[PDB]
Amino acid sequence: DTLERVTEIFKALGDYNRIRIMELLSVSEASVGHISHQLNLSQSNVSHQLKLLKSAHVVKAKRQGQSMIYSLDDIHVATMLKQAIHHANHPK
Amino acid sequence: DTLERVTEIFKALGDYNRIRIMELLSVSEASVGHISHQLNLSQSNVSHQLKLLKSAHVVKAKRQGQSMIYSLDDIHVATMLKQAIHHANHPK
Ligand SMILES: [Cl-]
Ligand SMILES: [Cl-]
Ligand SMILES: [Zn+2]
Ligand SMILES: [Zn+2]
Ligand SMILES: [Zn+2]
Ligand SMILES: [Zn+2]
Repeated sequence: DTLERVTEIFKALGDYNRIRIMELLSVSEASVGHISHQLNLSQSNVSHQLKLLKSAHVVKAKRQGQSMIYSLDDIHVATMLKQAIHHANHPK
Repeated sequence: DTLERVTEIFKALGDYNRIRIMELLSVSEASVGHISHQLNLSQSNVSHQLKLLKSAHVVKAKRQGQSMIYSLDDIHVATMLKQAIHHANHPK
């Protein structure tokens, strides 16, 4: 089950726009409106992707005022992404 | 391009058997024969998955005697996987 859950985590990340969303969130937590604005994605699209990411426990949301603010779920997720980005960058 | 490459990395990991292969390799570097034996996967299957993993630079291979020995590409990959496994395990 552990490895099946890990599989689900990686499957959730296997998408360019979701990676763009994750990366933006690694810079700062954000509302849907802000994510859409920053990434030139529609709010309906962003909401759909976040639902998917949230189901896979890679992003979380908290309520500020009456708005949901999204962030990477926790440090493990942040570390996974930062290490992956770095890995993609260095010479092979 | 960086984020497209990261996308390709995560897409490569989005599979249960490939995760099982990665996890085994995190324990110890291994030949195809050994991976197949340990995971109850066929050698032809294992070879196919490794080609895919290698193309995505998540595993590497070195020659010992006249056999190829596979390992996780490097520490970033190891860290990504270990942090993901841990994330999957802890309470949500
Ligand atoms: Cl869009
Ligand atoms: Cl098989
Ligand atoms: Zn922890
Ligand atoms: Zn690396
Ligand atoms: Zn490094
Ligand atoms: Zn975690």
